[PDB]
Amino acid sequence: SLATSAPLCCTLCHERLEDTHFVQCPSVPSHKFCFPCSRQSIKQQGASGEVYCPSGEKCPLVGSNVPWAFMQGEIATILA
Amino acid sequence: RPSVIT
Ligand SMILES: [Zn+2]
Ligand SMILES: [Zn+2]
Ligand SMILES: [Zn+2]
Repeated sequence: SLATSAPLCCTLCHERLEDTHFVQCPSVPSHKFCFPCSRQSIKQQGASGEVYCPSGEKCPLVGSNVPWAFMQGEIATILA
Repeated sequence: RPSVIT
């Protein structure tokens, strides 16, 4: 077993999130967001039509040149 | 992509 992995921290609020369900930016390993911070990003970005990386840096989908966006099902899980 | 939710 394991008591805990090495510490990993929310990019925006600095809270520990290793070994939890959190949002991992596909193309930037250090971009990690807890669900509370992600909820804020979804609400603030939602009016544009798409929700991109909560860092605001429009990080790409891996292998592509366009920013990755949340899926509807992920928004549902995060807002639950 | 896989889900962004870990
Ligand atoms: Zn062990
Ligand atoms: Zn956070
Ligand atoms: Zn990112």
